[PDB]
Amino acid sequence: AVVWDILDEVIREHPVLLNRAPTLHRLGIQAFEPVLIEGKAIQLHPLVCA
Amino acid sequence: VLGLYYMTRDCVNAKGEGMVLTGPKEAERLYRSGLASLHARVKVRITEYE
Amino acid sequence: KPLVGTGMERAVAVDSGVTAVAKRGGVVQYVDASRIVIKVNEDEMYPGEAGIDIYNLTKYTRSNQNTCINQMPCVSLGEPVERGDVLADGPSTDLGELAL
Amino acid sequence: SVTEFLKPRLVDIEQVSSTHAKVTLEPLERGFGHTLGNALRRILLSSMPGCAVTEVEIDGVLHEYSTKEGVQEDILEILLNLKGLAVRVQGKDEVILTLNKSGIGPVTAADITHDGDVEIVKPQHVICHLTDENASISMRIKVQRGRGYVPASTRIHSEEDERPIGRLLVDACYSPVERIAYNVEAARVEQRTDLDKLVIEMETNGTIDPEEAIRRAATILAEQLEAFVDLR
Amino acid sequence: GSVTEFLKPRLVDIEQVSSTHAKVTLEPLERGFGHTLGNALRRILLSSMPGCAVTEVEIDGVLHEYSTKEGVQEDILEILLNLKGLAVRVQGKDEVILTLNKSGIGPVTAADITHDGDVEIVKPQHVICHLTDENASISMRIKVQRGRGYVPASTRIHSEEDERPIGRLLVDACYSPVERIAYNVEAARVEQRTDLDKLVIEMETNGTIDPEEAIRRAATILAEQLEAFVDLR
Amino acid sequence: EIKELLKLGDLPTSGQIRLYDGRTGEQFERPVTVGYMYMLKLNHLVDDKM
Repeated sequence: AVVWDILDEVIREHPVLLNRAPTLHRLGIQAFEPVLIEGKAIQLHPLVCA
Repeated sequence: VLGLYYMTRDCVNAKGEGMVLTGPKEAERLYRSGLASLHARVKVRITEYE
Repeated sequence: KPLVGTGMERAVAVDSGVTAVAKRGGVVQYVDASRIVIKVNEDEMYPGEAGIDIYNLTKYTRSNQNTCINQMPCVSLGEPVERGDVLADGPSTDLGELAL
Repeated sequence: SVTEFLKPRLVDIEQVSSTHAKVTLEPLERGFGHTLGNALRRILLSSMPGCAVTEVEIDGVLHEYSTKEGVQEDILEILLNLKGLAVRVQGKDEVILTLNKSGIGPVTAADITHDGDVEIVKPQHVICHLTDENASISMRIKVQRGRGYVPASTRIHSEEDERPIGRLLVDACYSPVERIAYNVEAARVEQRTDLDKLVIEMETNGTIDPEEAIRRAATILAEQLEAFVDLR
Repeated sequence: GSVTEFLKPRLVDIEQVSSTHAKVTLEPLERGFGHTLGNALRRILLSSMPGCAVTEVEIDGVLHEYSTKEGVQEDILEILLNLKGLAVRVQGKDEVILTLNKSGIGPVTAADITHDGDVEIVKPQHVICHLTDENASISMRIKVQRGRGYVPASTRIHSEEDERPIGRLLVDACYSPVERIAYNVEAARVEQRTDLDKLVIEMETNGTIDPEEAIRRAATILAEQLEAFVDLR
Repeated sequence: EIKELLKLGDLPTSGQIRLYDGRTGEQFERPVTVGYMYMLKLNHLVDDKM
């Protein structure tokens, strides 16, 4: 459990970079604050996906 | 966009059409009660800033 | 079975190799989740033969895509079986019908 | 155990104003968030009782399409102002008050003929705006107690011809609640991911605080439900 | 008048269409309360009705589910899937063990399980498997426990109880006894009133739970939540 | 023929049914298309992808 607690603490304010191939233009890669979610897929905001 | 366009349209004859409301608060209250459609052509006192 | 079909599913189910098909019409003597024992009809049996056919059903083998391949019987005891009938429903097959 | 469910704690409330409140609670078992939110929203918006302005008569005014000089606003604007009028009456189920004044300026709630049993939460509220002093405003307004909300068109009928000439109808916004926005969000406790945090945005007139409204609605709902309660 | 007065609903009638299908009736109701309470009850009933399900199965002559027991028409996985739908009513115990043995040809159904005084089968005609040989016989031992919700296998094996015997098979459970709830609101004539309306609840379940008992339990938990709300300072 | 077959099943000829939102307990304002679809699993299991 302490592992998960530490993981929660470490990532509170830590941007990550999300990229999709191909990278047509400068919006192909963007930073996001991560929020930990149970599952195995990356959740995205619809506007950024469009 | 679909929902916004649906919510911005208007019908000739709708539930509670022709009423006059105070402000957007009253609009939300009236719709949530189902007493009037989204499409009613109504007079509302709106404020704005510039 | 999918609710909406096209009619060709019977053909593809028949011509696949997964489904066990009765080579000779007869009556099923015995059923088991491993094997099927068919008692062939007298007029249909090849003369001078034991007159009993045995079909062994492969159980939980490995596909080339790491998928289970299990065949299940689809009949009960003593049911008459004609020539070319479907006996063992293979993967994605239902009563001689393709069902993905 | 099976009998027990993760009851929440009143984790916080922040009053954005004397009328604006954000009540957040957590954790909640799955599906309870939306259930409680919808129940409370419907109860507050259609069942909370109260008293509000219902019918209006004016000496110089006969209909909504009529006019009265000395005031820039016409009938509809002042009717809307009257709709936006906080009021609380103790004991009496209904009472009629009189508004009368002469002079240029904002005719506010202070000029209403005061009644000891009747209280106006915001006297600073503007009812009308008289543009001249030689003219005067004189009118009578009746306030009765009711539940929830009801449009005038509901009370608009041919059977109600008993209403005399120059009697105006006003929508009865009995419910003190101005706006209620329920919201659900995820939350995790002891590695239980499917725990629901519930957030309520409440906005009410000065009749009562939002927390009192929430407790009132909860008590009403529980009391209605108490018939099937098998224990203490 | 009586602006603060609200009539209290009562279980005015209960009708039993079937052991599976039942309908209850609430009356009287204040206007608008009908839809709110109906939605609330529907959600709570679908959510949190306790029920006893099947958890563990042990079968002689086998080690894992992907094996074939001789002389059995169906294979083990199909047997487990059939066992999934079995509904067992327990009366006073959190856990119970059921031993079912059968021998000789025949369709083995739920009617054949050796019963215990505190457990019973709502649908004994629920077929399980089919023996197709006189000498072939099948003996199985099931564990039925009481729970709420829908627990997948991995969640319960996350208890990581050491040294689980190999010849033990685990099947996930869905403790919810109900299967479909719908409600309707009908204007009624009570107390010479028009505002009043009557709620009708149609509910179909596995039948292992009394309708009125379920209603009372759901009302109790909802009232607990509401009381927790009232406690706000 | 589809219309006739639906008519045999005591189902609306329009092929659209009214619905109630579960979370809201509220009826929709538009009849909705409800039918049966044959779905498949496409072997691209995320647990093998991530």
